[PDB]
Amino acid sequence: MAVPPTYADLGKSARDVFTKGYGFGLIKLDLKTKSENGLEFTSSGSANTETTKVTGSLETKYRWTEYGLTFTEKWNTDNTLGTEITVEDQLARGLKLTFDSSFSPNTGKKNAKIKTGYKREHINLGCDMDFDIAGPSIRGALVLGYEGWLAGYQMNFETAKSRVTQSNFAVGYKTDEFQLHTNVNDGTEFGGSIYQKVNKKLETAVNLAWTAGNSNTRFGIAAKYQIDPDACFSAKVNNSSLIGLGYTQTLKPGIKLTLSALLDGKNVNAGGHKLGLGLEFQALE
Ligand SMILES: NC(=O)C1=CN([C@@H]2O[C@H](COP(=O)(O)OP(=O)(O)OC[C@H]3O[C@@H](n4cnc5c(N)ncnc54)[C@H](O)[C@@H]3O)[C@@H](O)[C@H]2O)C=CC1
Repeated sequence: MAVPPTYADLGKSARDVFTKGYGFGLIKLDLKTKSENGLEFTSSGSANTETTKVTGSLETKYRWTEYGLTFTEKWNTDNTLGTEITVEDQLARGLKLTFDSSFSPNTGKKNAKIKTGYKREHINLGCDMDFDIAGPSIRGALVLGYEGWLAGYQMNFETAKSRVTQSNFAVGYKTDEFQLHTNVNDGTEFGGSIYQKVNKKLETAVNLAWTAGNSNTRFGIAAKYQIDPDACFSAKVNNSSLIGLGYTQTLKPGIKLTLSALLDGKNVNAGGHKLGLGLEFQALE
């Protein structure tokens, strides 16, 4: 109702299609369920059939009061276990406090991190600080919002030293029927994305990145085509003459099936084709 998502509108649609599902021939699974009772069940994990590579994770979240109290816990059965709590200032509207803590199984290593930021209807900025044992690091992320213009800046300051450890920048541009999302990884990595939707049922997306220092440029094109039902067919391609295809269609009333396939014409004929399966969605009534 107040202070809409600006950081998420930096390039979610672009990165969503740009991040080609890693087709390792395995099966992914993800189900999220939230209710107005403070109880939130979040399950995320993957399983490899071709090879013995299956790992599942369980995350417990809580949702109390619309925009009041939120808790996020991430515990892995095989991986590391950790939890986090988020509280929204009642009197100090806009003040958001999130405290997370990581813990290793049968290790004793405990990591504490505190995140404090403020969200304004005009702009949303937040500062996070991760406390480590070998060297604590700070992660700051500030997003600016403008009528039609969007901006986002996120970088981490190197506590162990007197300088920044990592710098990330991203620009968001919203237009009538045009959407442009740019993003650069530090002063050494710079890239951009351009999404154009056609009048008809044809969506177009573009994403490319360039590594400063060398003349190596990488670009990719991905489009989406809706058939009619709950099944949509998407296509993608890499500058390396790579043929990509992703089919997203819902199966059951709560879970969606996502298919991905990558064919590298570089040796796809004298080699093989890549396939990736993964189901993601939310469990509701
Ligand atoms: N159209 C395409 O994208 C195609 C891709 N491919 C293959 O995909 C492979 C690359 O897969 P990736 O490693 O995933 O490229 P990738 O590693 O660049 O995917 C991650 C990218 O997401 C960006 N990003 C933006 N916001 C993010 C966020 N909030 N969280 C995480 N990441 C965020 C990161 O800057 C990063 O560049 C290429 O080798 C190419 O052969 C294949 C065919 C076409």
